[PDB]
Amino acid sequence: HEGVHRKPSLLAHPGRLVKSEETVILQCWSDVRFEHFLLHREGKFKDTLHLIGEHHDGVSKANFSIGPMMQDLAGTYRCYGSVTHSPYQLSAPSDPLDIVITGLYEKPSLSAQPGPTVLAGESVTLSCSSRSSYDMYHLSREGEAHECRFSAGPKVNGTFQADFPLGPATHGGTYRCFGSFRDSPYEWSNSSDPLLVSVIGNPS
Amino acid sequence: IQRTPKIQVYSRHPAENGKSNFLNCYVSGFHPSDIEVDLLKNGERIEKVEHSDLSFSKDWSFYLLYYTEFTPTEKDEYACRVNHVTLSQPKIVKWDRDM
Amino acid sequence: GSHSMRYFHTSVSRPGRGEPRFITVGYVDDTQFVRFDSDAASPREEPRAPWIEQEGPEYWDRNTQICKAKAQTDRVGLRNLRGYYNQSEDGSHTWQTMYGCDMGPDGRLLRGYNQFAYDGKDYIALNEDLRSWTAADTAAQITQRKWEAARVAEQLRAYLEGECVEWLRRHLENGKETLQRADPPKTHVTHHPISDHEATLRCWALGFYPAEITLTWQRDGDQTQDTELVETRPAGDGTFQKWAAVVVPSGQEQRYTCHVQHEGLQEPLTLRWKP
Amino acid sequence: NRFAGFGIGL
Ligand SMILES: *[C@@H]1O[C@H](CO)[C@@H](O)[C@H](O)[C@H]1NC(C)=O
Ligand SMILES: *[C@@H]1O[C@H](CO)[C@@H](O)[C@H](O)[C@H]1NC(C)=O
Repeated sequence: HEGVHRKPSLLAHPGRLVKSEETVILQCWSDVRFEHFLLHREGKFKDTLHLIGEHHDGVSKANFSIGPMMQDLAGTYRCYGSVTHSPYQLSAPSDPLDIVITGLYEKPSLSAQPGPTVLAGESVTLSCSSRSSYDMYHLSREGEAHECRFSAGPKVNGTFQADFPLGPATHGGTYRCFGSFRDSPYEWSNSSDPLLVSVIGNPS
Repeated sequence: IQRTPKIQVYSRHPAENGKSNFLNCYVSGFHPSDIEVDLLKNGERIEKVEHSDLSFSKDWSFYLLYYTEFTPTEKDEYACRVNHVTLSQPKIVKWDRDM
Repeated sequence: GSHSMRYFHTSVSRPGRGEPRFITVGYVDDTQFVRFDSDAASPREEPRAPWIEQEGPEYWDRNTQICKAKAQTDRVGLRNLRGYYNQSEDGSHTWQTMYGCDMGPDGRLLRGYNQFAYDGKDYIALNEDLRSWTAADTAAQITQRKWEAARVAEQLRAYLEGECVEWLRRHLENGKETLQRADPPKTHVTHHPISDHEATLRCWALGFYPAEITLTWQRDGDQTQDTELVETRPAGDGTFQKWAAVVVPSGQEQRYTCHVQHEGLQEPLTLRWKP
Repeated sequence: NRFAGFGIGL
């Protein structure tokens, strides 16, 4: 009859970028009366948590407190819902949500090319430099999120950097940069200094 | 890296027949740490044996002292049975007063 | 002379039996004063020397939470190493770690160290300068690149030249009677005939502290070979034992001399077997 | 006193 119930929703409050020792709340909600919620994290420290479902405004949610953030808690989380409990008739999995831990390593340098103040239409490439040998960098514009990931290289002056071509300069924004290592894609460094990119008109 | 244990069965004080003493079985220079050590009296296991806390040397090999109270005689034969992953058969080392 | 404080840790994974076993121990120059067992009823830093029992609950409560977090660090660490070396869960593995401080008569730090070992082989070690590392294999340089990226050696150096030597003199004064005392060895030679034409002389050394001692046999001038050097044994009361034996023929039972050196035996000793 | 230990792993 009901078969597999559809996916629940899964969010990270305040967000998926959790500093070390901080605590994040992983809410799991749906309009389906799920009397039981199962939170699962894949990877090297696989774990499953069970919280009961609280129902208000015909929505059923559960607030999974992740606890003081350590490296063993980073990873992609999925969520499941169930109405019965004799066995759990688990629903379809929620969308994966990658929870990362920040502040473990030295912050990198966020430079703008051709510069911080660019004129409209010009191509802009951001560079994530650091003397620490990060294998990859993560860049995000304020709010727009969608963190871009590029790899690095051991430059001559001892820095490891990545270039992020952004295309024609439109409205600019504020950008942040993180560093990480290959074997641990969810363990990020201290956030780089926020870089503001301003746009002006083309001279005529 | 695995290392065979070195076994030494000895007394804390010079053995005098009819005087209470401590029988020591000192295992050292072994890796990994999981070791089975028994103290034997005429072929029967001694249950009240205590051992030190696990520690290791500079080469990272572990050592352990197993001790129990005993009074040696002329005919009572004592021994130490050690079992380790590096050992095919469990090694048994009898007690000698001159060692 | 050159006294030292040393903390030893051993973390062994137990697949079919849940969490790893964590044994850690503390030493001040061959004497143990603290222990912490993961497999204890109420796991806590308990005293293992009579002179440390005077410490207030602040010492115990603070240092219990220390190795409590260290056991979790090793559980995470042992697990990571399995992926670094492409190993499965069904095997048991060991993660040894050891730090401390060497202090000389200049009243300050002489050598600091923080060494690590996986499965008995070296992994990564703090260098003598207290600022760089040394990795044993390509899998250990990874953590070096992370530990340099986290300025790990800076927190190391602050403790090594600082709280480590400070809590060393504090220990060497509150337990001066049992720590800054050298027990000279009791020495004698025994005779054990193995044949009608051969016999063995065994040089003994009993009840000495610390365990550092030299014991060699000499025949009319220094046979280190054909000498049965045995490893320094603990007596059980805080003293140590050692012996070396040499095989001689019948006759010429003399002119074989044994030599002992120690810190409680002030002038060097020479002795032979007297019937 | 023991070392507080670095929260970072290997
Ligand atoms: C949700 O989080 C709040 C704290 O913001 C907490 O009080 C509550 O127990 C959690 N769960 C539910 C079902 O509200
Ligand atoms: C990260 O930033 C915090 C806060 O500024 C600082 O306390 C910490 O030392 C930084 N860590 C590194 C590795 O730079």
